[PDB]
Amino acid sequence: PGIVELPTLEDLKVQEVKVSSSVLKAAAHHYGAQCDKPNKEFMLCRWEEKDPRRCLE
Amino acid sequence: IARTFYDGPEKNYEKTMAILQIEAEKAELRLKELEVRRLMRARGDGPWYQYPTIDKALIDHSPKTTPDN
Ligand SMILES: CCCCCCCCCCCCCCCCC[C@@H](O)O[C@H](CO[C@H](O)CCCCCCCCCCCCCCC)COP(=O)(O)OCC[N+](C)(C)C
Repeated sequence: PGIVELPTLEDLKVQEVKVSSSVLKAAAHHYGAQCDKPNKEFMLCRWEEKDPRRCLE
Repeated sequence: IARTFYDGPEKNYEKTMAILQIEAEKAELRLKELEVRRLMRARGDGPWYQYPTIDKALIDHSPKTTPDN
């Protein structure tokens, strides 16, 4: 019943953060201190929409 | 004998009418109750035959460590 709408591949293209887990863990504290506003905006979108398709931007 | 031991026919007449009215009302009430019971059991929209359902107050409306619940 119904058709599931999925984003196109071009809508899922972005520059990837291709550092390993060790680099990320080393940077984690400062990264959370500095990049907090976009991260919290994304998390609020994620927990309010309950849909990965509505928080791609 | 009639004066000492018995009464007039009007008393028995009107008592019979009262008894008949009571019994007819009871019969109609019994039939109506049976019909109402049948309808309530068939539909479930009345106060009777209300089988329990899960209380919605038990649901936890909190973030669930995962955005998609
Ligand atoms: C002039 C007469 C000549 C001829 C005589 C004829 C003899 C007839 C006597 C025989 C009587 C037969 C017994 C039938 C009694 C009827 C009982 C009842 O239906 O009547 C009650 C009436 O009560 C009476 O007082 C009944 C009293 C009769 C008791 C009979 C006992 C006789 C036994 C004697 C044995 C000897 C004892 C000594 C032992 C050694 C009803 O109560 P109540 O709802 O309020 O009254 C409604 C009517 N009212 C309102 C108009 C008044």
